[PDB]
This record gives sequence, C-alpha cells and structure tokens, in this order.
Amino acid sequence: SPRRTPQSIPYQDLPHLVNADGQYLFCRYWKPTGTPKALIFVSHGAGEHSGRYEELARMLMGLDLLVFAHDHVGHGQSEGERMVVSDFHVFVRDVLQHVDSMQKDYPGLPVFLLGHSMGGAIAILTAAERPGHFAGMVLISPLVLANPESATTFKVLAAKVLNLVLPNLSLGPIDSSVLSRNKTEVDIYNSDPLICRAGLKVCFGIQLLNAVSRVERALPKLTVPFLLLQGSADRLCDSKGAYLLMELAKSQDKTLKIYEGAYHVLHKELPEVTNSVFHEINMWVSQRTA
Amino acid sequence: SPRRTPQSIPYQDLPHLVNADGQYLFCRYWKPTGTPKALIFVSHGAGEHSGRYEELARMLMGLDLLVFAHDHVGHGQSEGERMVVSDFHVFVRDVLQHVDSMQKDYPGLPVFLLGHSMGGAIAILTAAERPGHFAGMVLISPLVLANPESATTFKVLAAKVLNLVLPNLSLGPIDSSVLSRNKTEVDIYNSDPLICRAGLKVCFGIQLLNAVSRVERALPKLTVPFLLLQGSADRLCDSKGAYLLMELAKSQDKTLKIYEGAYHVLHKELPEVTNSVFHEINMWVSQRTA
Amino acid sequence: SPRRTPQSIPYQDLPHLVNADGQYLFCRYWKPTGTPKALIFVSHGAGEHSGRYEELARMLMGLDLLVFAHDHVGHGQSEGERMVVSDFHVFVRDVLQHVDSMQKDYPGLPVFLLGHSMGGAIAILTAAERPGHFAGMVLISPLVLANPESATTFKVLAAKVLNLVLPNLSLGPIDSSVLSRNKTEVDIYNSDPLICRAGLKVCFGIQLLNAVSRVERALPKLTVPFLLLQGSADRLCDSKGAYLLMELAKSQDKTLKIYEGAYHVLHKELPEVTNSVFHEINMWVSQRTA
Amino acid sequence: SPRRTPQSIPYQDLPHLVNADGQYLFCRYWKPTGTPKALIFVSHGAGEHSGRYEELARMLMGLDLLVFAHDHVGHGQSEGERMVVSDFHVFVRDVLQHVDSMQKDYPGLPVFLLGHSMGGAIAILTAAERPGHFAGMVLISPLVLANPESATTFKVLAAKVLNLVLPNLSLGPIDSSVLSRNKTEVDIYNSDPLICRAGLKVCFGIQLLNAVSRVERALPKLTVPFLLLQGSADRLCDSKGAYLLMELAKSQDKTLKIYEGAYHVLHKELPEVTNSVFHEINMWVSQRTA
Ligand SMILES: *C(=O)N1CCC(CNS(=O)(=O)c2ccc(Cl)cc2)CC1
Ligand SMILES: *C(=O)N1CCC(CNS(=O)(=O)c2ccc(Cl)cc2)CC1
Ligand SMILES: *C(=O)N1CCC(CNS(=O)(=O)c2ccc(Cl)cc2)CC1
Ligand SMILES: *C(=O)N1CCC(CNS(=O)(=O)c2ccc(Cl)cc2)CC1
Repeated sequence: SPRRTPQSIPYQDLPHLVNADGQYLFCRYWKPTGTPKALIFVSHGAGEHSGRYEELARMLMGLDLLVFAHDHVGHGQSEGERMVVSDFHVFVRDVLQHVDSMQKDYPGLPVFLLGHSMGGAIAILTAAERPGHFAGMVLISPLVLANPESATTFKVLAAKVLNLVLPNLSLGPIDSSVLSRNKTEVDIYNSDPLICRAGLKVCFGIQLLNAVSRVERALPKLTVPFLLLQGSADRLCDSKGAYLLMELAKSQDKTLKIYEGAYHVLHKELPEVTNSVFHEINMWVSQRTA
Repeated sequence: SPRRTPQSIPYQDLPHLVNADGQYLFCRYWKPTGTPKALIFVSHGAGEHSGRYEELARMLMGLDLLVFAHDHVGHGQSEGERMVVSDFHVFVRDVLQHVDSMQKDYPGLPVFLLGHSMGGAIAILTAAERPGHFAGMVLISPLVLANPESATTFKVLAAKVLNLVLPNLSLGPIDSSVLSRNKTEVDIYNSDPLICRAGLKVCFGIQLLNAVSRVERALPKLTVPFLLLQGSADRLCDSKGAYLLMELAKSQDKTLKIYEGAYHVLHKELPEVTNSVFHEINMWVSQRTA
Repeated sequence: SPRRTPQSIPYQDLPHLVNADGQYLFCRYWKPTGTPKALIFVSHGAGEHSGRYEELARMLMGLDLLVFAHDHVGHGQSEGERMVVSDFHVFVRDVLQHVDSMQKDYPGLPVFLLGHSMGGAIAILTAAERPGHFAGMVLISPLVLANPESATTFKVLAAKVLNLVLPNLSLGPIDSSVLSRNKTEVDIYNSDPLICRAGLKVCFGIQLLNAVSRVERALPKLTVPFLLLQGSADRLCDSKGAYLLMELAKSQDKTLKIYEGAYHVLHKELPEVTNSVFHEINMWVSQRTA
Repeated sequence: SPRRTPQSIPYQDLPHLVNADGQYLFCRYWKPTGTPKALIFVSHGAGEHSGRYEELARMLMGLDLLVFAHDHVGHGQSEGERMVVSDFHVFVRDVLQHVDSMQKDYPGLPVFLLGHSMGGAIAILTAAERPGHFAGMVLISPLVLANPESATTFKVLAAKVLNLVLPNLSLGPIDSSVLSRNKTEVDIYNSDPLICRAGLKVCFGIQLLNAVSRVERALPKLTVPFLLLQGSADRLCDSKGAYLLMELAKSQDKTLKIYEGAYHVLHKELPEVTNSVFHEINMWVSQRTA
C-alpha cells in the first residue's frame, strides 16, 4: 500500500519529501521561467497549509525568485496526526532539510524565509539556528508573544496540568471572524478542506508555548534582516509582540509596518491592506536581491 | 432597541415566547388544516435547532397533529450564550411552559413528546415531572448514558475539575461524520448556520452529565408510553443506553427498534433508515391517537 | 458498648452533651463557689482542646463567673473524625446548644463568649446569629482573615480542586514554634496527647475558609461588645485581620490591644504578655459584669 | 561563619564529608578494635537518621566489620532542606562517594550494604550501578513497591499534578503506630529530635516514586547476594514487594525471612522479632565474611 496523503492521494503522485521521522511532507514549488536570483521558503501558520500562499508565491515568482514550501507535519496534505508534534523543533528541523535540499540544487543563491503566525516563529527559530545563513525574513503577524488573554500565567499553568492528565484533550473554538475583515476570505477559509478548524489540542498548545519561549531566548541573537507586517486589531498575535520583536531583535536591518485596524491574516485582508502587503513584500525583497 | 435573534432578526417578526429567565425563545409551528387530534412537541439535540425537523414535522402534521417546538436556550434563533445553561432543568421548565401554553389553546387534547439526543433526555425528564400527563414519547437515539469512551469516571472527574478552574473553557471537536452515514446530510449539517459546531463547553458538559444522572433516577418512575429508535453504530449515544432504557423504565407501553449499522441522526440517515423511521413514527403515533 | 472518648474513657464517666448529629461532646465546667454574676463559654482553636484554658478559666471563675466549655467535634475528648466537620456551622450550632442549655439553668444571667483562633470565628458567628443576645466577646488572635501567605486566591483555588479529587487528603505541617515565644509552652504544646498535630486536612481547610468568608459577611451586623487581643508577629492569624475587625465590625463597644512581637497563643506566650492578657481580660469582663 | 548542622553544631566538630552538591553530610563510624574483615555501609530510611542504627552497628562491629554511614541529604545532622532532593539518584551518588572513600583506606576489603525502607531502595540502586562490586546486601522492609493504598495510579497522577502546581506543598500525616508493635520504640521514635515527622512533601513523594520505578527496572540486573527481612503487617512497605523482590531479582544468593504480624521497623519491633533480626543478620553476614 503506497503512502497516501490524509486526503487519500498517493504521495508518488505529488511533490514531496520524507522527514527525519520517516513522515511524508507535501511539497509545493513556484519556479521562475529562467535562472532564479534567490530562493524563498514559505512557512504557513497553524491549521492552514501551503496552498494558501498561491498568489503571494506567484508575485514572488514574478520577481525571479524560486519559491518553495511544504505543509508542516500534521497539516494540509502532509502525514501525521492533525495539529500535533512531538516537539516544536521538528517544524524547524524539517524546514532546514527542505532548505538544505533546495540549496544543493541551487548553490550560491541567497535564501529568504517567509512566515506567518506559527510560521513566523518557525522562521525566526530557523534563522536563529543558522546565524548569517539567510539573506532575509518576511514576517506576517508572527507568533512571538503569548496571548495576554488566551494564555495568562494561570491558563498556561492549567494547560500544563491538562497536558499531564488530558494531553489528547482537544480544545476550541476560535471564531474565524478574527482572522480577516474581508468576508470573502473568511468564507474561503471555512471552505478549505485542507485547513484544520478542530480547535487547538492540549499537547499542541504546549508546543506553541514552547515556541514563544524559544523565540524570546533567540531574539538576542537574531541578526537576519527582516520585514515585519502587523495589524493593530490582531486578536491572535497581539501587536505588542511586534513592537517587542522590533526592540529585542539584534538585526541591523529591521522594518515594521503597522496596518491600522487590520486583523490577523494580513495577506488575506481587505484589498487595501493586501495590496500594500504584496507591494511592500515586493519592494523589500527586490532591494535585497540582485 | 427591540430584542433580536442571535442572527439579528427582530423577535417581533418571528413566533416566540419569553422564558422564566426573561429570555426570548424562537418558536416553530405546524398546524394541520382542521381540528387537530393531538399535540406534539419536538425537542432538538445539542448544537442543532428546531428547523432541522421540518420534514418529520410535516409528516406528523399530515396525520392531523398540531406540531410545535422552540429552540432551546443558547440554541438556534433563541437568545442566550451558545450552548450554555445555568442548570439543565431550565430546558425542561421551558418545555413545560410551551406545552402548558399550547394546552390552554387546545384543551382536552393529548400531548406527545418527540426528542432526539439531549432532546430525548429533556423529553424523559419532562414526562418524569408530570407522570400520566403525556400520551406518548418518541425517542430518537436519546441521551440516557454517559459516553463509555468520551466520559469515564476519570474524564468526568477531570471535567468537574475544569468546571471549577476553567468553566468558560470550550472543548472539542467531534467529527460530524459520526452523525449520519448519509454524506448529503453531513454536508447539509455543516452548512447550517443555525447549528452550533464550536465544541462542547466545560460548564455545559457538566449539565449534560447532570442530565444523564437525572434521567437514570427518573427511569424507575417513568410510565409514559414510548417508541425507542436507536442505531447500533451510534458513537454519541451508545446503544447500551437504549437497552438499559427498555429495561429500567417502568412504562407498560415501550417499544425498541434497532437500526443495524446506522449512526446517530436516525431521521437524517440513509434513505432506507430514514424511510423506516418516518414510517414507524407514523404507525406508532397513529395508533395512540384517534 | 457504652460510648467512649477517642482516648477510650467512657462518656458516662465525664461531663458531656450529645449534639444534633448524635455525637458526644466532652464538656468542662468551672463553677464559682456562690451565685455566679454571669456565664462565659470558652471556644478553643483548631487541633487544640478545652483543657488548654484551665488557668484562664480559673481566673474568670475567681471573678464569680460560671465558666463552661466543650471540645468542638473532632477535637480533644469529643467524638468525630479528627479535624473534620460536615460544615463549619456545626461548630456554631453546638455552641448555641450548650449556651442554650446553660442559660436554662441560670436564667437572666448575662452570657459572654471567649474564643481563640478558629474559636474566635465561631464566637463571632455565634453572636452574629443572635444579635443583642450576648453581653460581650473576648477574642484572642481570632480567625478573621485568610493567610495572605498560606492561602492566596491561587492556593484557595488549588485547595478547592483538591477537595473534589483528594478531599480526605491530609496536609501539613506547621511549625509549633510559630505559636508562642515561650519555649516551655511550645514543649507543653507538643506533649499534649489531646491536641492534634497531624496537619490540616483538605476538606477541613475548606471549612476554615468558609468560616472566614462567613465572618466577613457577618461583621457589618456584629454589634456585640468585644475585647480584641492580637500579637504583631502572628504568622497564623495576621494582625491585618485584627485592624480590619476593629474597622468593619459595627459594635459600639470595641477595644484592641496589640502585643508587639508576640506570637499566636497570647494566653500562652511570654510571662509579660500572658500576665497582661489575663489582667486585661479581667478588667474588661469585670466592668461589663455586676 | 563555619558550616553548622541543622541543629547548630559546627561540622568541624563532627565526622563528615562534603557531597558533589557542596553539601555537608554528617558521618558515623563503628571501627572494630583490630583489622576489619569487611566494610558495611548503613542506609537509613526517610525522615529518620544514622543514629537509629547504634545497636545494630555495634553487633556488626562485634563481628569485626568496619561499620560506617552518613545521614542522607535533608536528613538528621546533614545539610539540605528537610526531606527534599533534586533527584533520588543523589542519595545513591553520595553513598558511592562514601563507599569509594572508605574503600581507599581499606583496600581489598569486601563491602556490604545495609538498608531499610527508602534506605533499601538506595542500597539496591547502589549495587545495580556497580554489578559484582558489593559482597552482599541486608534489606529490612526495603522500598520496592508503591503503596497499593497510599499510591494508586490515580493518586500518583494527582501527586504529579501537585508537583507542577504545589510542589513545595507538604503532605501528611502518617501514624507512628504503624512503624512498630513495640510501644517503647514508638515513643522513642516520637522523642527523637533528629527524626523528621512533618509529613511527606509533594516534590519528595515524586522522588520516592522515581525510586520505585528505578528499582523495578534494576531488578532484572541485580545479582548481589541479599538477605530480605520483611513483616507481614507492614503498612508502609507491603510484603507483596518482598515476594516480588525474591522473584524478580536475578541474584543467585537470595534469602527471605517473614515475620508474622510484625510491622515496618523490624530492627525496632517486639523483642522476639528484633532478637531474631539481629541474630539472622549476624549469621548471614558472618558466613559471607572471613
Ligand atoms: C498562528 O499560526 N497562530 C496559531 C497559534 C496562536 C496562539 N498561540 S499562543 O498565543 O502562543 C497560545 C499557545 C497555547 C495556547 Cl493553549 C493558547 C495560546 C497564535 C496564532
Ligand atoms: C445529543 O444531543 N448529544 C449531545 C451530547 C452528547 C454527549 N453527552 S454525554 O456523553 O453525557 C457527555 C457529557 C459531557 C461530556 Cl464532557 C462528555 C460527554 C450525547 C449526544
Ligand atoms: C486557629 O485555630 N487557626 C487555625 C486555622 C489557621 C488557618 N486558617 S486560614 O488561614 O483561614 C486557612 C484555611 C485553609 C487553608 Cl488550606 C489554609 C489557611 C488560622 C489559625
Ligand atoms: C521508608 O523509608 N519509607 C518511606 C516512604 C514510604 C512510602 N513510599 S511509596 O509508597 O513509594 C510513596 C511515594 C510517594 C507517595 Cl506520595 C506515597 C507513597 C515507604 C517507606
């Protein structure tokens, strides 16, 4: 029985890679028509998947960059129990494998990282493990701070307790309306069968917290250049973390753009925001490439 | 500001009633063309709503029965925080008010109860509080026993603990595929904006457990006639409870029909099951009416 | 088999009374040689017992007051599981029974209350239930406030959790050196076989907390006259509660005496403190009696 | 300020050693008058101390064995917070240091281990780490199995929970009457100011559980000869563990003696038991020495 995606598609019929844990990961690529000037890995957030970055990737591809990605373990078309991971570092390790693989085929090319939410945390931790290895990082409402509301020192304590007693315990529920102010995208979001909307599991929320702790420790050694995109009304990733990221990161090349009133999914928000986001990412990456 | 449904429709524009807690409840009616031979209240399950019984109600209406219902508090178009109730008895109290109201307009008419899942528990508790008052009860995979898997003496203990620390804590996630084997209805189920699919809250799961405890105590005094419809593969309401209901209830008029392999939502299952269900309910109620 | 004390002495051989719960309570009396001018019930603290007030009682007896007492349920020579009570109010109820019994034999006589620690809480709650019934109250480092250290909003939450899971769970350990600065009495305290030094049980700590809550609510209606004796270095009953008691109680006749550096057991502290305590209690009660 | 024992005696005035954690441990020695035929380390149980083995040690000394010991960290006259240890292995590590020190001064001499309760677990783990290094082991009601009553899979789970929330949380209370049937020794036990009777702390109970887990894993590789002394009525260390120890240990030289009705502290039990214990230990060790 050939290995198949959680949606029953055989892996031999799709682009993929096998991780250190022997798990198949669904891969995605956007190769420019000619010799690429640089490489860029896209890191998606929790529950979502790599296919959600189709248009963003097509814009980057139009700049002559070889865009690539894969669905994190337990996500999209990749193997593994939905939204669960032995340890958060697995996400980083897998990213490095994919990056290391792509760099071998395209030697001497600069490598950028693009991450959103949990994807942002992964990106930060990826560069933090390889100082001076990446050319730049594009962060869209990255996970850097614990929800001052959804995760207080008390709720974290309780979650840790649940982890010992009811680890497999699934939580919830999160209103998809806090993702974007664009109703179309909210519907689109609820219609995606590759997305996961089954509420954060206990053991996974712990990992998410591990991620934030790790990111905070990493910041004093983060030197990679970055573009930080954040919305003021982000109820998932508080803008407080964005300002803290700008302050605590040691990077010499760091930019912050705030979108007043915007929500979480900046790249899938109101046309006026999405347009600026796409544009800003374009200008930023363009200047850092040649 | 006139009171409006959770979906923003003013209550003065829909049939409704105001409960003892001063909360508006959305009402639904199916009045036969001529003098009704009997009355029948429909009690929906958790998360769902009264509109889901359109066809079942139309069949009953065709038998000359005045069908009526309302969305339980915190459900459908009724007021109240989604899937929460101060105490389970509130559901019963409200049913009695609606029944008491309808009986006043149609004196001397017999009154039946139709309940599914949590709705079944409510029905049982309603008749148990008014012995010899109802003519009959139709139960579709009623809530009578605690999930031997989802709620063991340990998980119940943990839930009770969570109730003290994280009461407002929402849970999850429940796969909608365990509801029916009919894919159309599963999609239909996920498309209903009146239905609630945000995972069982902690404080509410407690109430659900209160319900089961109360039902067990009530059974030794339950004398109302009933038709019990249950599926063998029900992962929400184990068939064990059905057999126990047949054995522990004191009723002199009690019937049990098992649907081999069928799931939870019997009235929305495979055509062959739904057809028999509708038919059996028809024959059963018909014989008890004149 | 005639009922015997927890130490195996038959109750028919000692002064006693039987409470509403059918439990035997060991009684103690100090009757003046002639007609008593007033009655005074002594309420001991947790773990300890009525025999610990021998000398204090003998001084009061020398003032022509009929002193009386009994070991609270689950204490000293009284029946009941060590340091456990269905509800704190039981302590109050039993006090009233004993007071009501003694008043019948000595009609028209004024009635005072003397309480220490938990005994103080009981005294306050006793008078609060019978406004204008008692002539006065003598409070020695009374239980009125929750240990700002041993019981924070978090520890209380945890205790409540333990009450559901591990109610019978016994705690600990409390250093007897925090009771008094007088080493002799500390040794004396550890040598008493009637005293309980087995650490506070979970279910009992809850009751203790109930007591504090009840006392706080009662204070706005407490009108009984009182003498408040408190030590600055009391690590069991923080002096903060004493000042709060002086402020929150409505009594028109309220006095506070602070013993600088003194510990918990004021009546069993350094000679200089104990001497003043005995003296102050003497003067205070004397003026209120005739 | 020279380091002093918890009882204020300077360490320079007593025999001692400094552990790997820089903590002072109170040492005790019983050196025969002439060249010793072997060495024997005594491992005391929880709360107690090395001085409790005075007579046992004097008997062993009379057999020409160099007896030695030290109070485990957080015990007796040794430094460290009462009844707490970073990890159970610390106890083993310290034993090896003391053994390694003594062996250097007395090269080529065989080395025996004597342990009671928690002391027995330490002894087993000490030999398990150094297979074929010790000549023999004398075990008195050793800690090998979790209290089927005081520690069920549920209570262990709860304890682990407490470890995360209330680690410093002290427990209780343990009736000293379950130690021995000899009332004199029970009094003696309660009179010892070097003994600890402040109830088992949460973080420490965890370690105790770690110990049992470790012992069970070690048994399949335990080859050291041993004498196992156990009482049938031991409520602290169930005799079940003794039989399991006899069965699960791989040792070729293993003996078991059961004392019918006897309690925990076999060496401090009824004269008839203590006499046999001392005698049996004498015969057993004598045969294994020359
Ligand atoms: C982006 O992909 N995300 C998903 C994860 C959320 C919440 N992360 S967190 O605030 O660190 C958190 C972790 C664990 C719990 Cl239980 C609650 C909150 C941020 C946006
Ligand atoms: C019908 O409407 N339902 C909804 C409720 C389920 C589960 N009820 S239960 O098994 O009693 C339960 C109560 C509380 C918890 Cl946390 C888990 C399970 C039955 C079908
Ligand atoms: C006087 O008799 N006492 C005994 C009781 C103590 C502690 N009472 S408390 O601070 O309300 C408390 C209750 C429950 C817990 Cl678990 C801890 C502390 C006061 C003096
Ligand atoms: C000998 O020294 N002892 C002291 C320790 C006891 C109990 N040990 S246990 O049964 O493993 C246990 C560990 C932790 C908890 Cl919370 C309860 C019981 C055996 C004799």
